[PDB]
Amino acid sequence: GSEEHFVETVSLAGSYRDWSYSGQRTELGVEFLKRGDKIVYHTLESPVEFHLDGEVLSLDKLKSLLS
Repeated sequence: GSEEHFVETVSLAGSYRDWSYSGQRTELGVEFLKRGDKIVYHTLESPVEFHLDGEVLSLDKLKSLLS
């Protein structure tokens, strides 16, 4: 799955652009990309809804936003 493969790829780097991977499941998804105060989440199930701060993002947006 496209979105799933994004989770997958960042795991292999442990990071993306300037951010850091995580992987701590919580109530609110699993902790994704951390950078400073910004914690992206992703859903366990599909389609993988990426979130940040409270904005559910989309896959193409997310990359652009992680810049």
